[PDB]
Formats: sequence, structure tokens, C-alpha cells
Amino acid sequence: LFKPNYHFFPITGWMNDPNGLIFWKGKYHMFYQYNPRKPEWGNICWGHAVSDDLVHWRHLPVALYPDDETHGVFSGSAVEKDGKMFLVYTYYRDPTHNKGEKETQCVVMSENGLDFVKYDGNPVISKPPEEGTHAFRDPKVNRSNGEWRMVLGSGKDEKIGRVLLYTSDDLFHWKYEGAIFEDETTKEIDCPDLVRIGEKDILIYSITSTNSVLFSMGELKEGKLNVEKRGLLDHGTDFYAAQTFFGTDRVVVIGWLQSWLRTGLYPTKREGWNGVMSLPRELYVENNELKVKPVDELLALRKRKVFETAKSGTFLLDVKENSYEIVCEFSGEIELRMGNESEEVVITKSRDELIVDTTRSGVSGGEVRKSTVEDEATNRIRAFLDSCSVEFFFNDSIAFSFRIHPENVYNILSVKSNQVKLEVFELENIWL
Ligand SMILES: OC[C@H]1O[C@H](OC[C@H]2O[C@H](O[C@]3(CO)O[C@H](CO)[C@@H](O)[C@@H]3O)[C@H](O)[C@@H](O)[C@@H]2O)[C@H](O)[C@@H](O)[C@H]1O
Repeated sequence: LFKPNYHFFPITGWMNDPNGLIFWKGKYHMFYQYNPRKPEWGNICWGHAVSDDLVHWRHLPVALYPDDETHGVFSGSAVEKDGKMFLVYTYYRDPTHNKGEKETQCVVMSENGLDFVKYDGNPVISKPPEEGTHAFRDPKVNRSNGEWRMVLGSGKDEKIGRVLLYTSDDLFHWKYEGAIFEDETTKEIDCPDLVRIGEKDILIYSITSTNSVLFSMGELKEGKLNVEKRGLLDHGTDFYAAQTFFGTDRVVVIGWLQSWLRTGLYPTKREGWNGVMSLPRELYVENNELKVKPVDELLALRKRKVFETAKSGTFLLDVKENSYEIVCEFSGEIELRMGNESEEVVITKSRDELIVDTTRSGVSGGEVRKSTVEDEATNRIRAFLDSCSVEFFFNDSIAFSFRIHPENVYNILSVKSNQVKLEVFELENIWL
């Protein structure tokens, strides 16, 4: 029932954060937090997959293992140096009765993308820079002004979450440059990512207590991110631990398509697996605003046009599974429902608000989420339905991602608006 047709998910066991995202030697590499042993978190390794086109994933052998039963290979990033692939990651030691957990930052190298060797000088960063630092992890490394820069997530005095910055000329010797950013609404920050998009420094980061990916855009000046604008990267319930790819022109982000808060509510563990990755999105700046849209490569998934209409109504779709894309252009207000006789997801544009309701979606129920949006002459929704998810994209500007678990095919579509142009495309199964 719930195995995705065109999203990445593990062949068995548990998966969370996307790691080591890199375009290397002509192919997109994606690693991930992985426990093959069972559909729950534990004994974490880095799984590995590859695609030519950000869509057609193929599983590779597990890339990184912990050395023993009391450690984990926590999240991190990937870069290219001297033609070789380097992975930079947090190595985690379990707490014991006398000791708290210990986190260090380490480096691994690969000349072929298949075999990975450990740097002899590990750990590359052996301890936190200040006292009272906890959750010291998730190194995201990029190039800036002739130098390597690393951002790390952290928490200070069990009170305020901060992003720490280190620099390096060679990827092995790092210098602490202070806390560039803090968010007082959380005790810790996960999975930071500092990118540059058109004259602007953008800090992407995750907060575990609301399970949200936020951003702060502005200018790094004198060791501090001067924030001009703030927001969410995604407005739904299931988008977490976002990371962007190294080595591409566009900024391309993938997130974990799941929530820590709602993990115990989901049914895939019965099938022997847990965890799904989001579709990739391009992040870009237009009119001094950060915008999110689906990557262009997703168009290749479109097989045959199952349905189309230029008027409102309720329609039976000729689809045999939950694997399709709704493309909908409209003016004014809209109500779009997708579902069957027992289940539905509803998205409504009511005045200056976009609202999504997955409470009736399937066997994990759901929630209601909303965002205020700018009016346009013509609006556009793209909705990607797969076996256990729906991702909505609006005006190439914002995204809402939700995990849903329908017991049956969503073969009924209802639209109510003026000036509607709606199409449905079957989406290809990438596996078989
Ligand atoms: O306090 C120990 C903690 O261990 C487990 O969770 C670890 C960690 O997982 C999450 O952080 C990320 C982001 O999703 O996931 C990887 C680990 O796989 C981290 O590198 C990265 O920061 C959560 O978001 C954190 O709050 C959490 O500490 C276990 O699952 C917890 O119950 C707890 O025992």
C-alpha cells in the first residue's frame, strides 16, 4: 500500500535526515541517516543512493558505519576538493550512567563514490567552543571567499538554540568564528545550512519542538547574521532537517518528509520500514523574497494525462494508484478536494489565506495548516500525490508538505473556482 512510487525511501528499516547532498562526477549523490536493523531510530549509519537527474534514484551499498554498538554516524554534508568527494559529519557516542553524550566532527574521503576511507586525524573538531554547549552537531560545509565555512547546530545553557561558524583552508584544521545566529523560541537548532543566493546570505535551519524548517535572510557582517527577512521553508506538518546540494548552480533542497512529533502515529513500520524524502525544491530570490518551487527535473515523471478540465465540478479519475500530479491554474478563491468515498485532503484559497486540511486523509488522520499569501491575477497550485504523502506548491513561492496514509486510491477530484484550468498526470514509478 504505502511504498512510494517516485519518492526515495529505504529498502528496509528506518531513515531520517538527508546527508551529504552533492553533485559529483555528473551524478546527484544523496546519503541519509539509516538503521537497516528495524523501522525505529538507532545504531545510525549513512545509507547511500544516486541519480542522474534528481529523480531516478538507485540504491548503493551503505557508505558509513559506526565503529561499534555504542556510537552513531549523525548528520552532515559533502564537498568536492581536488576531484575527490569528502563527507563531513558528527560522530556520536551514547551516554552512559556517568557520562553525557559526546559529539565530535569528522571527515571521510572517496575517490570513486563507492568506497569511503576515514581521515587519520579524526576528529577534525574534538569539542565545543564554549561551555554549556549541547546538541553540537550537523556540520554543513561550503565555499566562501577563498575558504571553507562550516555551520553547526547547537544549544546554549539549555535555553537558546544557536548556529556556530568555523572556517578552514584545508577541511582538516578549523577556527571558531562565534555564534552567527540565535533563535530564542527553541532550546536547540538542528541541521543548519548557510547559502548565498543573489547578494544575500540565507541561513536555513530546523527546530525540533515544532518540527519546522525556518530561514533567516540578510547579510553576514562582523560575525553576525543581520536579518532582513524571516520565514518558513515549508508550511506543512512533515518537512524537517532540510539540506542543500553542494556543487550545483541552483540551490536545491531536500528534506525529510516526516515529523518526529507524529512518527508514532504512522503505519509504515508494519511493512518493515519508516521514512521518506521530500521531492527536491529549487530555492531562489525574486523581488527581495525567498521563494520555493519544484525542481525542473520532476517534469520527466509525467507519463500520460489522465484528466483535464476548464470548469468546476466533481470528477472520477482514471487512475489505478496514488501516484499523480494535479496542475491547477485559477483566479480568485478556490476549493480543491482530492480523495475517495471515505477519505479526502482539501486545499482552499479563502481571500488572502491558503489552507490545507488532511484530518480526513487516511489511517494516520492529519491536521489543518495555513499561510497568508499575496494575491496574483492568476494563481497556480501543483499537488504531488504519492502512496503516503502530498506536497502542495503555490505560485512558485511556497510549499506545504504532509504525510498521509490513504487506505484506497484518491480517484475523486472536486474543484470549485472561476477561470479554472486543471490537469492530472500519472507519475512514473521510478523503481520498476
Ligand atoms: O538525546 C538523545 C536522542 O537521541 C535520538 O535522537 C537524536 C536527535 O535526532 C534528531 O536530530 C537530527 C535531526 O532530525 O537527526 C540526526 C540523528 O539522526 C541528528 O544528527 C540531527 O540533529 C532530533 O531532531 C534531535 O532532537 C535528537 O537529539 C533519539 O531519537 C531521542 O529520543 C533521544 O534519545
